[PDB]
Amino acid sequence: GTILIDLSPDDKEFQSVEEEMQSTVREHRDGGHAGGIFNRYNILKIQKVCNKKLWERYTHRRKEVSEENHNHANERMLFHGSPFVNAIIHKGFDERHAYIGGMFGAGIYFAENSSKSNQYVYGIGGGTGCPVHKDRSCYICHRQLLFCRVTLGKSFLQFSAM
Amino acid sequence: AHSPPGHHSVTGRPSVNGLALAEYVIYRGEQAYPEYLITYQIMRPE
Ligand SMILES: COc1ccc(C2(CNC(=O)c3ccc(NC(=O)c4ccc(C)o4)cc3)CCOCC2)cc1
Ligand SMILES: [Zn+2]
Repeated sequence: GTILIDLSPDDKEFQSVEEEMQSTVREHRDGGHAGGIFNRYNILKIQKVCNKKLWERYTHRRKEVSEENHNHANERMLFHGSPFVNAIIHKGFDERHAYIGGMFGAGIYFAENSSKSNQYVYGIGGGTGCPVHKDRSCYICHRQLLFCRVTLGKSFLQFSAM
Repeated sequence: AHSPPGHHSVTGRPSVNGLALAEYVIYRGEQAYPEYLITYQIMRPE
């Protein structure tokens, strides 16, 4: 069901998505160990993900949540990085595959820092890094993140020791 | 795993590092839509 529509670098949408990527990079306490060492990205491609069914499933739920929360979906745009990205664009997100407990338990994780999502593209802690070079700081191999529309509803506030 | 009762998600907010932004968790696939696929390289600092 999913089609991917390539956006052109002078599309305003390409530009605002890239700026959100670039501007939400921070330093990490592992000094780069998981996600590698960098201050910015080289964006290679941005594709709009279009799946009528996943969209309808999303908005239907968005509406339920909104009604439970004084007509406030609390919709954000957030990064997701993991090895599940190729499956997710085809099947949508599936909490049944999101069973590993993180800082905030089992579930589907998103980040405001693109660079945080980048730590997970090759697995937990960066796994063994890129498939080709086994290098968590690989500057050659292509990475993929998703920039997602996420319904938070009434969000439980969990202060972290981080 | 499920949302704490009476919530639809969890916000994981760093209390120590002031420069770190929030992470969030949801427990239902339908509460997110993967809207953009971004392919990129990280760049070696100068
Ligand atoms: C193996 O690489 C991983 C990378 C990151 C994770 C963590 C976050 N995991 C997730 O965000 C997550 C894991 C799996 C999914 N999977 C799916 O949505 C999904 C749909 C269809 C398929 C096959 O998977 C969606 C989200 C686990 C908690 O510790 C922090 C990160 C877990 C595993
Ligand atoms: Zn590599």
